[PDB]
Amino acid sequence: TTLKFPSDWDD
Amino acid sequence: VVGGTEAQRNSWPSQISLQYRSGSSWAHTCGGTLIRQNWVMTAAHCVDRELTFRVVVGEHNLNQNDGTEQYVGVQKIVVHPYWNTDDVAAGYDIALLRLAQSVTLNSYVQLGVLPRAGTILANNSPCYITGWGLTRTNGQLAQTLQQAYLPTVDYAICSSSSYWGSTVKNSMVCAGGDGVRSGCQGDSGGPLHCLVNGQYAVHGVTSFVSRLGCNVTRKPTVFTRVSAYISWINNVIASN
Repeated sequence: TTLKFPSDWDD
Repeated sequence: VVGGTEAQRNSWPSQISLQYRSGSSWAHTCGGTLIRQNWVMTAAHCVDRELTFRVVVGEHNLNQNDGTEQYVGVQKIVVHPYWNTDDVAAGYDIALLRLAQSVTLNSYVQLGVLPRAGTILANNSPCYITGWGLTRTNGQLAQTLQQAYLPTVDYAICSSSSYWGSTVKNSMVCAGGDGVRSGCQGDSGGPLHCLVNGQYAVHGVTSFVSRLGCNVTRKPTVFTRVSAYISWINNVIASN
């Protein structure tokens, strides 16, 4: 799981 | 960062907040490392899409005027040509952002020092992850920059079945995995600062954690190994 916020697949 | 403590304002001056336009404002989405007055190093998965980005240097509190920030647009993004959005575990999770203007350096804004190419740290090497990412798995972003001691886990251990197995590559650095401290959503792209010969240098670009959670015992946070891309980084900067 990558650590982009809110998610990798959901900014 | 899960299990972090608030960093002092001038401890990690190369840390930046990569934000994207959201509604009528800007929203923090990833971390990054300032490496040239006009280049920021971050994760490819953070800039893989079609979002509008701005970089904030000298940032401490995301929700308050610190009186030290400089805001600057991202004019060009260079993602590693081998980056595969469908397989972050394949590696190459790194991108360089050319800023619209050079920022001014001061105690809050400095270039992150990069390790020498090919450097691989001994197991249990001392490092710190920094970022505004979630403070708990499935939680919320930190308001102030956090830091957490995350010692490295060398490839031999990291790649064993009880840890990351086949998922980790030698082009990455694993750190932490103590069940308590870890990177979490919003820390991607940020630095893993490791103490080598008395100087902290940025050895990792925050990439991923376990599907099971941010702080999972024996699932250390995984970072792109900066030292594997020194030639790539220098070639990009030299040509843009």
